[PDB]
Amino acid sequence: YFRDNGKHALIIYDDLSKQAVAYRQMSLLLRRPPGREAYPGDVFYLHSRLLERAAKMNDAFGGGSLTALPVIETQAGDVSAYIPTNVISITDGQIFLETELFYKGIRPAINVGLSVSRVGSAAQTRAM
Amino acid sequence: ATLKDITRRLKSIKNIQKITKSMKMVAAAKYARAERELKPARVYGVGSLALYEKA
Amino acid sequence: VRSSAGAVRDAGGAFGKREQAEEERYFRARAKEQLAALKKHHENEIS
Repeated sequence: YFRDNGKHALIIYDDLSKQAVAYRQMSLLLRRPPGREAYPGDVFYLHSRLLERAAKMNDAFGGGSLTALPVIETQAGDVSAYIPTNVISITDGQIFLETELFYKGIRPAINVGLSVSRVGSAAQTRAM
Repeated sequence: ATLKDITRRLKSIKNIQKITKSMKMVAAAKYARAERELKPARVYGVGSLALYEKA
Repeated sequence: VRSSAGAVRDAGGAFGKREQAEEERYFRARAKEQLAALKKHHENEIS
């Protein structure tokens, strides 16, 4: 609504790894056949159709925007898991938080080595 | 960890073990040579110290 | 299960980072030396 009415919005799904679990429970109780790790087949779609709504409308469509900051939770840093990889291949950037950095004193634990942002140059003030 | 983590760690440790075995062999050869060359130098140096402990 | 060349830096454990640093420090030193020599040659070859 906000992005369609020329305003700007920010949405923070927290977590998406629990929406995936709720969807899996629904799908298993409707008797739909399971998939990998018991998640339904349509588990990528579930998220891709959801994170694709965070657009940046041009000035003809109001100019409004909707940023999204999905939050995923990995297991012992296994970024290679199923839902983490799906959402990593869906989103633009990433912000890797690591426990080894959290306890080494670096807080926020952002792992600047791996953290990425496709926009990069653009969307940054000239001084910064 | 997962299977790939364990596989990579196992391969790395195997390489490390190979390298340390090779280095042990090299060090043993160099040690044998060093002992062989140390005997005469042992007598020579002990002689050179002779004076101070005698006077 | 076997082992292959260049596996210590594929795991990326402690030995991988240790080796990467042991390489980078040495080659930074040699690059500094070579750059100094390059500057000296530049100056000595102007004439």
